Amino acid sequence: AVQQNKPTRSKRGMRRSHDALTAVTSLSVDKTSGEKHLRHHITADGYYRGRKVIAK
Amino acid sequence: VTGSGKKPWRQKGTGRARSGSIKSPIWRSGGVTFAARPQDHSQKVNKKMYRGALKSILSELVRQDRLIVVEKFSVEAPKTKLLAQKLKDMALEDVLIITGELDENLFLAARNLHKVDVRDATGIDPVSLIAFDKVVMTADAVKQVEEMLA
Amino acid sequence: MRLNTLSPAEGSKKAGKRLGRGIGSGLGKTGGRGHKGQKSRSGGGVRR
Amino acid sequence: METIAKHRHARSSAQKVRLVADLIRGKKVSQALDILTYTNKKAAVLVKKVLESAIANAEHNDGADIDDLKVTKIFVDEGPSMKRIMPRAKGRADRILKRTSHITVVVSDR
Amino acid sequence: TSKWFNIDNKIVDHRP
Amino acid sequence: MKTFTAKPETVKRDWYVVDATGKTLGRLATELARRLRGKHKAEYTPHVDTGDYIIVLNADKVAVTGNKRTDKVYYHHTGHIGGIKQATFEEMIARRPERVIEIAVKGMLPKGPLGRAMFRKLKVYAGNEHNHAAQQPQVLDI
Amino acid sequence: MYAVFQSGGKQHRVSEGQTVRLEKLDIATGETVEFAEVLMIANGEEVKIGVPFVDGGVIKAEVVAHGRGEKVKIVKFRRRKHYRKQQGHRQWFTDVKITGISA
Amino acid sequence: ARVKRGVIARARHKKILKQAKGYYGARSRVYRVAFQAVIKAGQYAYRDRRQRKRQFRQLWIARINAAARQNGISYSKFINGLKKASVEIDRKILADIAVFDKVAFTALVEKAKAALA
RNA sequence: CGGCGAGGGGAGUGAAAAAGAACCUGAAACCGUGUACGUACAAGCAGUGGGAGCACGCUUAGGCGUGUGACUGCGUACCUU
RNA sequence: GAGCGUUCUGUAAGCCUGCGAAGGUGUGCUGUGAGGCAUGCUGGAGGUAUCAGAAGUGCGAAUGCUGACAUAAGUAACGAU
Ligand SMILES: N[C@@H](Cc1c[nH]c2ccccc12)C(=O)O
Ligand SMILES: [Mg+2]
Ligand SMILES: [Mg+2]
Ligand SMILES: [Mg+2]
Ligand SMILES: [Mg+2]
Ligand SMILES: [Mg+2]
Ligand SMILES: [Mg+2]
Ligand SMILES: [Mg+2]
Ligand SMILES: [Mg+2]
Ligand SMILES: [Mg+2]
Ligand SMILES: [Mg+2]
Ligand SMILES: [Mg+2]
Ligand SMILES: [Mg+2]
Ligand SMILES: [Mg+2]
Ligand SMILES: [Mg+2]
Ligand SMILES: [Mg+2]
Ligand SMILES: [Mg+2]
Ligand SMILES: [Mg+2]
Ligand SMILES: [Mg+2]
Ligand SMILES: [Mg+2]
Ligand SMILES: [Mg+2]
Ligand SMILES: [Mg+2]
Ligand SMILES: [Mg+2]
Ligand SMILES: [Mg+2]
Ligand SMILES: [Mg+2]
Ligand SMILES: [Mg+2]
Ligand SMILES: [Mg+2]
Ligand SMILES: [Mg+2]
Ligand SMILES: [Mg+2]
Ligand SMILES: [Mg+2]
Repeated sequence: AVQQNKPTRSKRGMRRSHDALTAVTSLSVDKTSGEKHLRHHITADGYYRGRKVIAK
Repeated sequence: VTGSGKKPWRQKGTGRARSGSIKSPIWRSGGVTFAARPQDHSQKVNKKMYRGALKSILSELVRQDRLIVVEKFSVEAPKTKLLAQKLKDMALEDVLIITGELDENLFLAARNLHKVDVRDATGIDPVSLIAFDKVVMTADAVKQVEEMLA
Repeated sequence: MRLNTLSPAEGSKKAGKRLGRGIGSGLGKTGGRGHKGQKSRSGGGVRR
Repeated sequence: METIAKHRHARSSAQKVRLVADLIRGKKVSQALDILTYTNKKAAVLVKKVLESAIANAEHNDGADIDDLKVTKIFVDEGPSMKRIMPRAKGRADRILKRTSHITVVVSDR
Repeated sequence: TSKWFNIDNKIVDHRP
Repeated sequence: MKTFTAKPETVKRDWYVVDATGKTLGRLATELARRLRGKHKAEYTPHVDTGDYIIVLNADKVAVTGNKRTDKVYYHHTGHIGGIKQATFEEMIARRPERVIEIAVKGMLPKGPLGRAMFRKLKVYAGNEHNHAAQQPQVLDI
Repeated sequence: MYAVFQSGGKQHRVSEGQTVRLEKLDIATGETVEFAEVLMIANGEEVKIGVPFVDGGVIKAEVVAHGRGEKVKIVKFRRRKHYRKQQGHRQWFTDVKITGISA
Repeated sequence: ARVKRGVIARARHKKILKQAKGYYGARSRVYRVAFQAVIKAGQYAYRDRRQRKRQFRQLWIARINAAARQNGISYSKFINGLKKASVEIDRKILADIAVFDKVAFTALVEKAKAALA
């Protein structure tokens, strides 16, 4: 079925009220390399909890 | 309008407002509804009304003193400079000069001054007589005008 | 007596009807033809 | 001193890019770069490129320091839309608006 | 053109 | 000059205490509704609450004339199908009498946010005690 | 003090030194106007109520301004009956300055 | 002579929309809905000039009634007393006094009671 | 800056880039960003009559003007037929 | 019955105008109305008094025509399990 009346910009905003993203609360610093990373994720260089887990 | 007489879409079932020709005056690039044609804009004036209008115009010109009567009005040679000097001598700028006989030298002299016109006796008209600021009558022109107006 | 000091006589130049140009003119919408019928149809009417 | 970087006719829709822009509006530039690094959106990639360009503008052209910069303004406007055809069932054609957007980032210290 | 449920006869002639 | 109107941050509201023992329900309720609306003040303004706070003691001892103690039926609907409920006056007194007084005054008050504010001003007690001795109510004879 | 009088079919309660807007009086721009029909004069618990006019009490005003009031639009509209009409209106007024109340 | 209608059309539509400034949504944006609102606003304004006169008389009656009942007489008997004592102070001024000068209204109530008695 | 991009910011020409090639002017619908006010116990052609408070300008320090509009009386769109 | 406005012709090789025209967007004044007048900002070269004259002369509706842009909606779907 299909609408009888055109919804407004007000109701469009009210429906999109819950569409907002949530940023990550805080990043992490590694105790060896010192690089910010997602928690429980290995860093960009390949460190995790102070151990080089992957080469390069 | 250039186009065909085909119905643009079938009468019923399309869901669109019905149309019967692409050349409809409603449509974009359609024809004009009441398109104008070459027509004759001229009006008839009775001869006695035309003569009464000229008599009233001449009487009003004499009443407001815009009509100067001179005995003779001519130039020696067709020189616009000479005519302009003679009119500045007479202290006239915007002038219709009627002359009893069509003079080639005067006509060629006044052809280039756009505020000065030179007319023969038989060719005066209400728009020119009303529009031009001063009108200069020669005596022969006065006689011819009074004769043709009776 | 100039070209912009001449005016016609009083009552000699009454302006024509302009049919269908809004409510206030008194000739809007139907334009003096009533409602429906052969006499309000375009080109309608009977012969003499 | 406000410094402006724009990316025009960005091949993305204004609504999604508005989600990301409203995510970073008002933060410091370092926090904003962390947020745009770890947001999983194509609009986040586009907005991060514009923001890094704005920071480099504020360095090179006006001498502003990174540690003082904040994202004063950010807004996404609707750009022109390319119109395409998607053929449907039973001979019907439907039109597809491949939307674009203009992403503007204004960074400053005050 | 036209919808098949408008061309159909059992549902168009629903209230004769 | 423009007609004076009461201002909601300037008006003074008093506190009264009214014994409902032996009064007639309707006439007591009309006088309460008038004093909650504030029709008794020269500074009355229709869009401004200007009434007085009224405490009603012994709400379980009101009187109704005729057979109204047994025949006056209160109806309501629970919003579910078949959910029409009724309760007579004596059942309403036996269960909760403050609601008898409160429906009478609520039906006599205007409808809307302002009438809701005036009904907020009305305080009804079933016994002959109140907690509002700190506000120092004056005895009102109705 | 204040005094209740009538002018232009309406009644006004005025004090000394006030500016009062009345209906258009046929008095020139800067003259004085003498109101004799005073309904009531109050003088701080000294009240005089006329039956119908207070005897010997008059109000003296100085005409300050003449003018036209703020415009209003009159709209008349009969729907589906093809009837619509509009009009404008500005009401003339006279500002006086009440400068004397004498009992 | 062909006439193009852009300038006049824009002027008329903008006149209506400037009148319809302040309304909700399409009533202040869209010309059609705005025109339907401005006409209704004019009709309501006319009808409410009349209703303003009625409403203000109603308010004055209520205030005179409250003050007279405070002074120990009903509104109807108070007005009967004034019309019998031939006092021509109208209801606007009487409500004004009833709010601002209670002593003068006490004097008026005493006059009306003396006229009835 | 960017992918030896797209796009942009400086510099420069020009009277003007509030004429940069998607280029004279640049309306409305439509979509945003900032500021002021209102709005999370409140029912309906969404206005109108009354109306407090708040914010900003004030030039008789007097109230006025502008924006909002809590509360409130009345109030079921336009065309056609 | 009486009028407002718009385009064009005459008055007009006149009058206003790069010390800023038309157009666009605000503000203030004014008329009983259609409307007029003044001015800030954008604009960047035309406009036109007054009295007459001619009409492709005034739009909200026609399941009206053409372009642009919303809505359902960041929803269904993304074409062989
Ligand atoms: N509905 C079926 C059959 C169908 C096709 N065309 C029709 C026209 C009228 C009625 C039914 C049909 C289909 O789409 O294939
Ligand atoms: Mg319907
Ligand atoms: Mg054509
Ligand atoms: Mg002939
Ligand atoms: Mg008629
Ligand atoms: Mg019929
Ligand atoms: Mg019809
Ligand atoms: Mg007929
Ligand atoms: Mg035909
Ligand atoms: Mg096919
Ligand atoms: Mg009611
Ligand atoms: Mg043209
Ligand atoms: Mg707007
Ligand atoms: Mg480049
Ligand atoms: Mg140019
Ligand atoms: Mg442009
Ligand atoms: Mg715009
Ligand atoms: Mg409740
Ligand atoms: Mg609330
Ligand atoms: Mg609701
Ligand atoms: Mg109602
Ligand atoms: Mg032009
Ligand atoms: Mg011209
Ligand atoms: Mg036309
Ligand atoms: Mg239109
Ligand atoms: Mg219509
Ligand atoms: Mg859905
Ligand atoms: Mg779903
Ligand atoms: Mg899916
Ligand atoms: Mg596939």
